[PDB]
Amino acid sequence: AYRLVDTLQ
Amino acid sequence: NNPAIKRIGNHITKSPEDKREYRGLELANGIKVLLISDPTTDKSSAALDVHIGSLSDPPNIAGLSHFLQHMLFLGTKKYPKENEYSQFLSEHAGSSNAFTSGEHTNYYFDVSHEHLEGALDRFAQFFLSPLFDESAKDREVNAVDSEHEKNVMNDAWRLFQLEKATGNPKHPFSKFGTGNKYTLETRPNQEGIDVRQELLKFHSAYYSSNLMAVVVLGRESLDDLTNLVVKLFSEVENKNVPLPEFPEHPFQEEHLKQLYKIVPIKDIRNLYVTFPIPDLQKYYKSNPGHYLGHLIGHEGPGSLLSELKSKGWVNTLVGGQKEGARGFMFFIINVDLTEEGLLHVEDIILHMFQYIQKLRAEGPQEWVFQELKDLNAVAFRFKDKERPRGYTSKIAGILHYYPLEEVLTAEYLLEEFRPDLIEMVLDKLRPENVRVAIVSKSFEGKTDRTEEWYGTQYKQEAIPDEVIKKWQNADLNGKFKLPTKNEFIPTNFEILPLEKEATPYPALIKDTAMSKLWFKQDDKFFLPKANLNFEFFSPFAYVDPLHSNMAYLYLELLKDSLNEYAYAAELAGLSYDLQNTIYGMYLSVKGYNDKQPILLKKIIEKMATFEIDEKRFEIIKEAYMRSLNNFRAEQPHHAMYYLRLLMTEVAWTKDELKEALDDVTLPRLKAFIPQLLSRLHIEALLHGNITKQAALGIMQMVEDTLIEHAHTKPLLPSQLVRYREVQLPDRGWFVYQQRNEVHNNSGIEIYYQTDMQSTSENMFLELFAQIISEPAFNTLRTKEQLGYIVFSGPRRANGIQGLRFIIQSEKPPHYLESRVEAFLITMEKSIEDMTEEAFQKHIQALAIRRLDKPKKLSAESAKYYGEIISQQYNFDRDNTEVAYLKTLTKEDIIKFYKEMLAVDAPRRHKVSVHVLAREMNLSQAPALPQPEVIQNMTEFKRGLPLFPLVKPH
Ligand SMILES: [Zn+2]
Repeated sequence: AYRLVDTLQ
Repeated sequence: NNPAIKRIGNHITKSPEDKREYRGLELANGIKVLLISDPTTDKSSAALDVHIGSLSDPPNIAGLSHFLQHMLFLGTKKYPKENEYSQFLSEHAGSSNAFTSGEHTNYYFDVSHEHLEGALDRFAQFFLSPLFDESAKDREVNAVDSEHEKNVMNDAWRLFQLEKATGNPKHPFSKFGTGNKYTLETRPNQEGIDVRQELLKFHSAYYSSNLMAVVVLGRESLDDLTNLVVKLFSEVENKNVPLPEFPEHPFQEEHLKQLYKIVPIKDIRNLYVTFPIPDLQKYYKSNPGHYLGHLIGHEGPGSLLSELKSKGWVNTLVGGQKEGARGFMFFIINVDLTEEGLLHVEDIILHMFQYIQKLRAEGPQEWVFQELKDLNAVAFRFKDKERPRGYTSKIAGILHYYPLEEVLTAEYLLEEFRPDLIEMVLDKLRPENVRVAIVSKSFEGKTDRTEEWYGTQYKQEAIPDEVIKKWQNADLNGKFKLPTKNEFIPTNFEILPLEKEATPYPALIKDTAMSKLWFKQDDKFFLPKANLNFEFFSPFAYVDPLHSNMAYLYLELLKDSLNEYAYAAELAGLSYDLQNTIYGMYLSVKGYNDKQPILLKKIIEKMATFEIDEKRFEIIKEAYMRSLNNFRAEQPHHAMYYLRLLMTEVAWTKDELKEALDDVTLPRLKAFIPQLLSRLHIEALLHGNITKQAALGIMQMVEDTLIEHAHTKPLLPSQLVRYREVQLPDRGWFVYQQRNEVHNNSGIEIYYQTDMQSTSENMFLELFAQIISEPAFNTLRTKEQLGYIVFSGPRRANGIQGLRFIIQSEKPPHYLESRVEAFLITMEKSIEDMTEEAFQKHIQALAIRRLDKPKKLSAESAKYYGEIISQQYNFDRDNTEVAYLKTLTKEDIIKFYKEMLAVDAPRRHKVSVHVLAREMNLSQAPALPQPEVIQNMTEFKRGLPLFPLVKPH
């Protein structure tokens, strides 16, 4: 096949 | 002119299918803006992306920009109430979230279309005068800590941080972005830091208008939206902050030709190969890295993956470019490993370099670029209309990268063939700048390093000069060939005229022993696509744990067998999903209607004539075993899984499936398949750009292919069994307790069972949940800080329903219980005290939520699909249920709570799942009864009645 962030409030 | 506006952009290039209208502009203060007018939209939306993130954290306060992201929701000068923002959204059918990455902090909401200005006014204050209230700060630090806690034992997050820890430690790339209690409170306190002042300073320094991009979508005209955004966002200060840039790659010479041996949490087996590269972002019109990703990551005949799979070394592969930040990027080739592949890592990588050498030998291929371009242009023209909230959030990010006029097209349309760039990137993919990482339990006890933020156990070694040289000498392997022309590329995009007998809902157009066909020709979206959904009913897919195992393995081996062929279809926008269920099998084919009958035919044909390769069977069996074992490393909120097991008539546990798996032999599987296919019932939804006669044709082609090759006959109507939910006794409380062996947090699910689904019961439960939704979050998380994960809502299963709470926490479940109960009493009183108009706002908010129109085909298909698989077939549910909802009073909801939900309720039906951690002005909690502790799930189920099944509409 071709081709991590913190949320929230 | 207008002094508040620096410039209005030219025409924003859009798809001719896109009826939304667009205006780009730049404000005098430097904010880039996109306005989107959609007079049909039920929900309006806005997002703002600040081009600053965790890479800009002070070296001494890790997580600060992320903590700031949480804190902005907790009150501003204009709107000081801690939950003013979230309460306003909830009462007006809205929702919000935000995220922090290395270089961006992105904030978004949606809301009922008539309340855009009110939501946007509150939102704008985030970027003007947040309070960073001292009490808010001390509470909310726990949400961030709990957020990190859940990531700690997650293999993906551990690898993410490990990559950072093994580059140049002086590079901002090495920073820990999440933050926690230690970095955000404890250490700052030890070092005399006033965190509130640090938040105020960071906001002041970096939240500059020149680094911001805003997108607003509403029903208003482009002129009205323009005045709105000028009104609200003109006052953001420009502090002329330079955009951070990172031209020096975090991986320098000494970080290259390195091998890392890593112990995972789950029993997984992977190989990560990475090469440092320049930032290719500026080359978006040619996209050299996507071209190489397409080729290296290909899964068709002649591919890298094909040969590695044939050798029995790897099952899956991902290749291509990966973002870093302004100034650096990575090119990756990652594979999972079979047991044999773990012993042949050196050979796997040689094959990677042989494939790369083949690319170098053939040179750049304009015809490959042309396909890529053609596919991107088709995808752009016929893109599904997006939900406003995700759309505004996405555009706000990319406004920082492309001219206003190109923001919609820039990620799609390719323009320049650039063999110089393709060669340049290809020149970076050499053994002398490779980093290699193997993830395996086999390194357990053999490691000498520990990553500090997550605890990851690893070992770092130089790759031997002799290994490098061997890879440097990779020559051409005759197994590697470029892909051939993709024959699934669609060319017929004709939209068939709407038939005279067309219906607003799916019509039942075939009702036989073998099949039930629901059909709707698309009357809304007018894109050349269709969704073809099939449930195959067979009692033999779930009769016992063994047969459930075989059903699974059968379909996994089938997908594995079709992969090479199906991959071309997938690139060409034609996909399928095939899985075993508790009732048989589910097949979904979606995308461009053109070639769709061809792929479908191939799937059923392969299904019904399937012959298993023994080597693939053994590999996939071993992967499945590990997959079952690995559930042990899932998160404590496990609680959901135990409740499902507890409440459903028939359910096999992961333990029972594990046991039965050794008894799965090849002979047994080969016998199972014809038996599974011998008798079936098929229920289908065919929905999209297709006529009644094409639908009837597709259905009968599926039947005829099964009849022909598998001798399929119809199932008896009585054999079309559905499972029931366990019926809890009036005033009963049951507790099931287990331990999570991996994570050091608790998880809980509390289920207050109400009654069978019906119009009245549905809307009592949904209104109550609407009313308590924001307060539960505010109380249990924001005020009491019980954990990051705090959830409440209706639970629906097997035609029955109730109210659930899900929490993950450091606090013991028995404590969590008393806090949920204390909260429930708060809500009764709160419902008594709320005005009749506040009550009506919640009815209206629920109404808007339920009536929100699907923006795309598959969203409409899924709604009909839910009616079909639940066998309620209530296609007009929304209008009917909302009409009834508008009828409800405060007394109705109070009486409902008092009868079904209150601690002293005569019809309270409560079940709790307590998952214990590995190591195991507050409102007044009521006294609780002694629970009956469930010792055995089978015995629990035996001793209770089973509910009826819901009658079909
Ligand atoms: Zn967060």
